[PDB]
Parts: sequence; structure tokens; C-alpha cells
Amino acid sequence: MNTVPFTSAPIEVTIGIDQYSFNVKENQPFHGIKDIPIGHVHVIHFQHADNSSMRYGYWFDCRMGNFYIQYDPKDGLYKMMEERDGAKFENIVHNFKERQMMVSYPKIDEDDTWYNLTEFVQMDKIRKIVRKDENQFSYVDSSMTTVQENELSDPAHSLNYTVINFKSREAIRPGHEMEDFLDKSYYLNTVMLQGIFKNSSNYFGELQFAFLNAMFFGNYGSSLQWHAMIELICSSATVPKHMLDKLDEILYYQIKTLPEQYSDILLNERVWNICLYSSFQKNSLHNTEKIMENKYPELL
Amino acid sequence: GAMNSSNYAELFNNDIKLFVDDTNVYRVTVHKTFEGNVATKAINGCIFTLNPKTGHLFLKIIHTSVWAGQKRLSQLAKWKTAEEVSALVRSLPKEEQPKQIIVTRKAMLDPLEVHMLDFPNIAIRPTELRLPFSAAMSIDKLSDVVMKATEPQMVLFNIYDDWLDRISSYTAFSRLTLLLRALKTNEESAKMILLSDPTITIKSYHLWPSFTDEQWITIESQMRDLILTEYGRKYNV
Ligand SMILES: CC(=O)OCc1ccc(C(=O)O)cc1
Repeated sequence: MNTVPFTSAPIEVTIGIDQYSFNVKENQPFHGIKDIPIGHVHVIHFQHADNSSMRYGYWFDCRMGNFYIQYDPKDGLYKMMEERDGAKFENIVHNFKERQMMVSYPKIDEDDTWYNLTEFVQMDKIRKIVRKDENQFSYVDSSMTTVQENELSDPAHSLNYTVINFKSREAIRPGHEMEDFLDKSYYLNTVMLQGIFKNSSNYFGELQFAFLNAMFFGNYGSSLQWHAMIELICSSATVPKHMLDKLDEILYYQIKTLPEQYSDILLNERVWNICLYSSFQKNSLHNTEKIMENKYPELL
Repeated sequence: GAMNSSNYAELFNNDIKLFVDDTNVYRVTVHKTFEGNVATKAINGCIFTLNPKTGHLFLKIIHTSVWAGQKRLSQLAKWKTAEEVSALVRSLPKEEQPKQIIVTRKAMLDPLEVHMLDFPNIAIRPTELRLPFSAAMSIDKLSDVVMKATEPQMVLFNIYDDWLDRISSYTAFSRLTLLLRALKTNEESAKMILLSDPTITIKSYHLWPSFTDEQWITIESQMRDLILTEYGRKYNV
């Protein structure tokens, strides 16, 4: 398996790895996380105990290199870095375990939750949305704005999500104003799926990444992007059958994983009432509707 | 920022602005069928697009043929209104195009914004002002041109006649909205007030009578009293 070691834990912090989180005290003996699956995509995230402002973290893929965490006392945050000397890294991680100052990832392999939430998320697409070419891992935080938000103030520190805007020339063909506004199928199928994303898997990947950035970091522009990408599908009369069925599964696991105490801040009442009850695809989201009704009846 | 007084005065600044009212676009009569059901029949309508500073009214006549074989006509009417307003703007020289379009019903915002995407510097917005433009069809010469149309048609009027030779545009707008609110509130009595003196006539190229300044003061008084009388009748005050 792979390991993410820490040099130390100088400040008290809540650390998340994928959907799991634990606390570390100030100057606790802690040297990282062990026994995590290689294989795909992960996220390690942080929220400082003495200042819950700025949640931040790093998306990474074990397979792309050896990654570790070191606290930087000048910038005041835990930073991810890459070790290019694999022998040194094996030398550490084969010992720090030997110490047992690391926490294990649990996998009760009945749980497939992480894979259901990240099925379509790929590190190389993350790196296109979060542009920092010199690192193999990608930093996101609670405050980062989207390129689209910026169009309404540092383009380097931004989330380059695909711009979705229902009242824009991209979404509306001249001469089809009412048609394209009331049935977004043109914008979904010709512009987004055939023009920009190439296939539905890449579309779902950005939707899943957006959701996870909203949930893990409380990133508002990510939440906007998640809801937009859902509403575009639901507001289209014409949507491949596979994509609809897959959307229901994707959304079901996202609603299932959402903290119950977080529904006022992560769920947009307007969008969900449209999708589940007033949209072309209402009756195609059977499992999502069932968990929403029983889990969050107040919103609806 | 909200000084009613500043928003109202600011309507008459030199930025070109158009009001758009769509309440008379889709019009129907309601009559009983032979099977005992009830049926609508559409009648000609119009878009009311007014420049409040100059009085220029762009009256686009909506002929009933545009509804033929269409569904969800109340919804379509909003989009048809937006299509025609957009076409109007595109037909105007650049220096005559509005900087703001003010829709009297919020339901017009999305249709117009979508039809106006080619003009990103034209602000589209609603208003908290209650305006009585729905009573435009109480103006006999407007109603006559709408009802006589056999095809789509655009007709230009100056809804202030020659008043701007003598009063301001905010005063003329105030006079206009008073007259239209009176016609909306008690049409037959408002028309009586206007036509009571046969020696004061409507010029062939005007909509309203050729009142002198003092007669307009008297007329305006009688309209205020008409509106207040109706209020009292309605609320038992
Ligand atoms: C006379 C009055 O009380 O209200 C003024 C007012 C309100 C809104 C606007 C506007 O531009 O939307 C203009 C004026």
C-alpha cells in the first residue's frame, strides 16, 4: 500500500483523508497516515483547531509519486511535498510504521463509498482545473474563487471549472432563444458534451470534484458548479439513457455522504426542487429523490 | 439607493430608457361553447414600448395569427414580446438604442435578457413603480389601430401630443400616468371628463384633447377626484 508521512504535527488540527477525519493535538507524536490503497485519487485536508478559518488540502494520486506533509511555520500551514528519492522514502515509511506513530486507513471493504464518490475524478483533469504544473498534487482551499466568479481576483489561485451560464450566447442559439432556454439539450449535448468534455465521464468527473471541494472545504464556487452541472442535465429534455441512470447513482451517494448538519449550506433548495419535481428528468432520479425525501424533507 | 424622488426624477436623465409593458399582448374574450363548455377567442393585442423622456411610443401590433397552432400562449406571449423588443432595438441606429429597458412585469426579465444577449451593455430590469399602462387600450385611437389591423404592424405615436412645448417630461409622464390610472379605474367616467366639452377637440395627429394650460389643471383635478372617489367606493371610506 502507500503511506503519507508527516514530519511532525506542530499545531492542533483536524486532518481528513478521503471521507475519514481524526484530530491531532499540538505537538502530538504523529507521523502520518498508513495503509491507504494506491490505485486512483485521494484528498488530504486540514482545518486548524485554533482557527477554523481556511480549510485547505491537497488532491493526489499515490501512483504519481511519493508524497509527504511538512508544516511550514512561516506560511502557517501543512504543505504537501514530493520526495523524488524513492529509496529514502521507503527507508522512512518502512520505519515510521515500525514506530507506529501513524494512523491507518480502515477499509471495511463492504464500504465502496470513496470509489462511488470519485469514480469519474481523475488527477490529470484536477490539474487542469487547479493549475500548478510544477507539482503533481493540487491545492484547494475554502476561499478559492472560480474563473466564472472572477468574471463578475488572482487568476493563478483560481478554480478553472467549465463556465456554465444559462443566459449566455454559448447556451443560446440565435433564433432558438425560447427553445434553448426552456430546453437546455443543445447546451448540454452539442456545447458541453460534444464540444468541451468529449464524453459524459469527463462531465461527471468535474461534477464529482466540484461536490467534494464544496463538502471538504466549504468552497462556495464549487457548490455553485455542482448545482449548475446537475441543473443543466435535469433541464434538458434529451439526455442519453446511460447518463441519466448514472446521474441517479452519483447523486445518491453524494446525498448519502453529506453531513446532516450541513444541508442549509450545501444544498440549494431552488435547484433541488426543480430537478426532483419540475424538470424534464424528475422521474429519472428515483433513488436520489428517495434519499432526499427521507433524509432532508425540510428542504423540499 | 431609494429616494423615490431621485429614482423618479432620474427616469428623465439623458440616458435613453424604454418602458416595456406586455399586459395587452395576448388578449382574449371568454364565451360559452355549444356543448356547454367555455372557450377563449384571441383578439389583436399590442406591445407598449415607451420612451418616458420624449413620449415616443413604439406600438407593435400583435395580430391574432401569431397564436395560430401555438401552445402555452401566456408563456409564448412573453417570448414574442421579447423577440419584438429585441428586433426594435436592432432596427434603431446605435445612438438611439436604449441604455436601460424597464419591464413592468418581472416575468418579462428572462425572456428579454435572453433575446438581448447581443446587447450586453443594455441593462434589463423591473420596477417597483406601479404603472397603469395596461389601460393603453382605453385610448381610442390606439385601440382603433390595434383592432383594425389585419397583419403584424408597428405604429409610432407621441403619447404626449405637443405637451413638451410647454411642460417637462417628468410633468407630462405624471399627466400621462394620471390619465391612464383614471381610465383604468373608471374608464367611462374618465372618458366623459375628457370629451364633455365638444368645443375642445382632438387634433387629427394627437391622442388627447387640445386643452389650454388652465383646462389641463381642471382636467387633472377631475381625474384625481375620480380616482379618490373610486377608492372610497371600493373600501367603504
Ligand atoms: C413616484 C414614485 O414614487 O416612485 C419612483 C420610482 C420608483 C422606481 C423607479 C424606477 O426607475 O424604477 C422610478 C421611480
